[PDB]
This record gives sequence, structure tokens and C-alpha cells, in this order.
Amino acid sequence: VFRVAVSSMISPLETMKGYGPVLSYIEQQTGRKVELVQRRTYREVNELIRENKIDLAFICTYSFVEAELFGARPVAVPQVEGNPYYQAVVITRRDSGINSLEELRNKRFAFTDPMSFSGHIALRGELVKVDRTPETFFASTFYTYSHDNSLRAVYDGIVDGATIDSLVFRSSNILYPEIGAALQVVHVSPLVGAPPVVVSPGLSEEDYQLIRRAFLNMHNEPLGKQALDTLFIDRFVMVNSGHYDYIREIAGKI
Repeated sequence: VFRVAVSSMISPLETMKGYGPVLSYIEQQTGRKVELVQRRTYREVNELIRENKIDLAFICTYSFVEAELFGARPVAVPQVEGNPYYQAVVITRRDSGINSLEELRNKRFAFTDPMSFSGHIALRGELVKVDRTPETFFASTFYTYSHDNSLRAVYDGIVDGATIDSLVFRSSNILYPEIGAALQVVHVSPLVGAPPVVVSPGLSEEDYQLIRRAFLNMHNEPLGKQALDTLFIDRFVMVNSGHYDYIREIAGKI
């Protein structure tokens, strides 16, 4: 059995963003039955990696900075439009009159996960530049544990702004154009490496190279092309650990 972790509340069987085809692709290329190990939080997935209780994990860029240090091996990173990188985007409603990050002072704000770069840490980094924290900058904050629920909260006026994954913003705009069309990007983070795929510290060199071959060749296999459509990405390319140095920089400055 091949244990694959995700930090996501999206079902693999979801009509719109169901990533079941990714699991089917891994089954075909490994010859192993895939077991999905789904958790709400990044912390839970990183603990499973630390304790060598899974084989393969889809983790966030901040999670990767920690996971690298307890021996998680990088497999691949998604590429969209030639770019294996992404950024945090700060989103408001176009009709809000809130047109910049400064205009979100004393407003209600949404984060995703305490360990999310694009959903939390990137914005903590922007506020260091004006010598503030979220707690002293915004009227209130909240963790949604969902980029899509953060988007829906901005759309509904529940919060005035949210920080989300540039790639989820892109995929949301394709699937749910009604949410996006009402929304504007008022601020963006610096560029960082895209969320990487890793294998556990314990997986064999044989199995690693097999999984690395499978991800880097996914765009060449018909079932792989189907899996890339469910993930809204062009292909997987090799990880460059240097592409997460901005996150290591912010981390050092809490």
C-alpha cells in the first residue's frame, strides 16, 4: 500500500476539483494500491512526514522549509505557464472601496492555515515592512483552512480581505468565474517556489526515483494529462530548494 497525504478538505471525488485521477496515475506508475491520508491542517501532514507514516505528500512551501530539515525528499513542483513559482495575492471585492493593503488597516481579514505561506506567512512578512503584526494591523483575523472558503468569505462580505494562493485564485476563476469577477488583487507577495511534492524520509532510493520519474513524466502519459487537468497545472518539474529562500528569510524574522 502507498500512503499519499494531502492537507485539503477537498474530496478526491469532488465534481469540480476532485484529484482522484492523480491517485489513479500514482497507482498505474507505482503498481501499488494508493491510500489517501487526508488532513485539515498542514501541521498534521508534517507530523506524518516527520514520523515516516506516509510515503508521498503534497505540502505547502512553508511546510516544505520545515519538512526538508527532517529529511523529506523533494519529488517535483507544479509548473503553470512556464513558471514553477507562485505568490500570495491579497483579494478584496471590487465594490468594497478597499483598493490596497494599507486600506485593510482595521478591517476583517481571512487567513487559511497558520503554516500556509500564501494563506498566512507571506502577509505576516508584508506587515514586518510597516512594523506591524496582523493582530495590531487588522480589526480581526480568522483561519478558514481553505483558499476557496477565504475567497467565498471576501465574496460574501464576511471579511474585507483575504490572502490566498495565486494558483487557487487562477483555478477558482476558471471553475467559479462569479466569485472571481467581483474580486480584485490589491497586493502580491514576492515570488516563491510552487507547493512541492515530497516523499517520506524512509522511502527507498529505488521507490524515490520511480515516483520522481512518474511526476516529471506525468505530462507525457494520458492518465497523467487527465491528473494535470484536475490540478489545473501544465506539468511537474524538478524542485529548486533555493526558490524557498524568501520563506526562510521571513521565518528567521517570525
